[PDB]
Amino acid sequence: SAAVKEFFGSSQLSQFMDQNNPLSEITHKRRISALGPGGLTRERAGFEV
Amino acid sequence: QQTEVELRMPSLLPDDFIPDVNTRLSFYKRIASAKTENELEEIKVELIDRFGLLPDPARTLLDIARLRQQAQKLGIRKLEGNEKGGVIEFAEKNHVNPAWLIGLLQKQPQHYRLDGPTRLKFIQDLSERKTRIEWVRQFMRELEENAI
Amino acid sequence: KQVAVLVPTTLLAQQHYDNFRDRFANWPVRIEMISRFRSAKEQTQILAEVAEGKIDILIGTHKLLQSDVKFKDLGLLIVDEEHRFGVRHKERIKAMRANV
Amino acid sequence: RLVIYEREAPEGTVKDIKEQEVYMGEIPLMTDNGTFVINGTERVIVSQLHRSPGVFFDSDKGKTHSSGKVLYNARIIPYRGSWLDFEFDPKDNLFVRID
Amino acid sequence: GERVARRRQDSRRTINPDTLIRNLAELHIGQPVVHLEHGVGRYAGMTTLE
Amino acid sequence: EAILREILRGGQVYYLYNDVENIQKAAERLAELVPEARIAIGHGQMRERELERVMNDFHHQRFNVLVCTTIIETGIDIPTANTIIIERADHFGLAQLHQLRGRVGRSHHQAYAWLLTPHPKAMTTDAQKRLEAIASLEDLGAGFALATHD
Amino acid sequence: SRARQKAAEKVRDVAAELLDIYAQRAAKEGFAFKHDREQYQLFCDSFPF
RNA sequence: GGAGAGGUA
DNA sequence: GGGTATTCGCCGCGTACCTCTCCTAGCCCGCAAGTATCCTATTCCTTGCAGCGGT
DNA sequence: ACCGCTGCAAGGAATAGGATACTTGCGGGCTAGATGGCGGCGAATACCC
Repeated sequence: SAAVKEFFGSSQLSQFMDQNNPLSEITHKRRISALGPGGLTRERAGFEV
Repeated sequence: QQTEVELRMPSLLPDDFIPDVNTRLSFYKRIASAKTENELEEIKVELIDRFGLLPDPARTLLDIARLRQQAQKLGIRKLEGNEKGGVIEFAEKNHVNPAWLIGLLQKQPQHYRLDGPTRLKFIQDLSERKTRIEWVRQFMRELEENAI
Repeated sequence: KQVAVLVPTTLLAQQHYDNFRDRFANWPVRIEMISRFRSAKEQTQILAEVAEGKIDILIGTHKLLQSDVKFKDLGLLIVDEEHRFGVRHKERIKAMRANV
Repeated sequence: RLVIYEREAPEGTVKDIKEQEVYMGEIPLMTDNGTFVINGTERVIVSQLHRSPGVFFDSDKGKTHSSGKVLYNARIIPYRGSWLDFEFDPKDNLFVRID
Repeated sequence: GERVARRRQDSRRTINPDTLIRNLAELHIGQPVVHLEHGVGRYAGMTTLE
Repeated sequence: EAILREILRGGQVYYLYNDVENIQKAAERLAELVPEARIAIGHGQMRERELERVMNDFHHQRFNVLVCTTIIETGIDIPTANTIIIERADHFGLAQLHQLRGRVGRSHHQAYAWLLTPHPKAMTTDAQKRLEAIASLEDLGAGFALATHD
Repeated sequence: SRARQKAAEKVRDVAAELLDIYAQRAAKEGFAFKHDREQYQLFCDSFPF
């Protein structure tokens, strides 16, 4: 329960929903983030990625 | 001198009752060295005067001392008990009425069984400390009236 | 003065029995061990001898505290490896004989 | 299903075998849409785009040792295990390292 | 002398009466069963396991 | 290697397991790991006329390795035994560990003491502090500094 | 067998018992052993060290 | 008071 | 000695504002392991007696 | 009919198993509290003369 609730509750990819449109929800559920655990950094990413 | 009346319940003077150790110890000496129920009542009144309410451990200690006081005069050398029953270990020359004892044994064979020369086993659901206490009290009271 | 040696296991009981019997092997001193390794018929013989006052060193485990081991004239106690006993075990004999 | 093997019998023999339905963890359920109600607030777990395990031939394009030379390397990246790196020395040697 | 090792087993054949039923294995499903290690349960048939 | 080093020297080995339910498997497994050794089992939960005779045989050099519980934590001498191997020494006190270490030596020989542990990320933190203290004090007379540390 | 329960509350008090044991050992005087010199020297000579 | 996420110029 | 060369470890990397969630470790108690004891069934072993056969 | 033999039976000795009490540890609950940067630069070696 700890290792599941920690991922679902407070992680870098389990993030608060934008909910001011139907469009905003349906496109926030379809992002492809290049960040998070096992991924590159927001401010140490080059010009190519 | 303690013909133990151990019932597997706490019988003592709790620390919150009497804070300092030495006064506790002095009252342990006074109680266990008292030979008359009048003196136990004097000790109880002194306890209530100097410290107020008597907790459950203190009242159990005092009634165990009273039960020992009656048992030393009667002749039970080790009256025991637990949640499931208990063992009466008599003396070499007890003062139980024999015909009355056989009458008890034949009216409740499931609650009185002689196992040895001076061991009498009783089996009772003594789930509550208080109810066990008056059960032992009434058992011993019915014993002493028929003492010979 | 009937030394009483108290050790917290039967292997210590047996080894100290052997060592004491080795050392006191030329004196009129009787040394005896009481534990569960001894039978139930010779334990009562040992207790009868000790209460009589004829065993002068009684090496034993926690059996030495069980209220039926009555010493005639106890004058010395030796608690060996005391860090395995607990306080009640360490004054269970000091209570009976006060000035040992 | 906890088995019990008995000591006296030879290696592998079942004394007893017990079984019960054990509760282990409450896992959040995705709603009818894709949303998770985690503490009363609807969150979304976003799909990630990461480096796949496998083998990766790469090079640093003349940006080391000031020689103006490219040094090709090859990583072996297992899903679970120690990585295995081959690389080229500035003297065209072939060198292996682990972790 | 040699080892006096005679403690192979104790006679557990005692207390075997009609209850044991001589292992006829004609039990029906739901018939209560005592297993002296664990207690009283309800028999629920023959199964195969790995 | 430890058991063979002790057998070739002629001494005896304590191999402390401290679990009676699996001690018969630990000894049977160690007798396959090291076939050169003669191995017996000694604990306080087997019948008296068997433990007494096993511990009597161990004095008279009738076997080298004796897979034992912590019934030998108390001060059994046996001067020829000069190598103790504690199988899983993470759950033992400082007093128990030093007492177990004290069973080897007792004579002019040089005596080793191996305290085998699990993988050090799987031990607890107090086990690490206890083991880094028992391994810190290896001197004659270190039983009082260890006591005033405990 | 109801192991979960914490039984009663100090079925016995040990402060009073230990205090009385200590105060009875420290009240009276123990045995004053008589030491023999040349009868204990033999026992010392039995020590092979 | 601090981390993580997202956003505006 | 002593100059050149390679490597390594620190320092650095935009301003202002807005919204949201999430922030706990240590100690007491009851479990386990070992050891010791008592207590009570329960089997095991040894010796003595009743019935039967040899003379 | 009298003595030797054997099966059986009783009686106590081991033996198991549970309950209780010490030491030590350790986890759970509840409450006080390691493998995706890169450039610059100066210093620390590694080395070759």
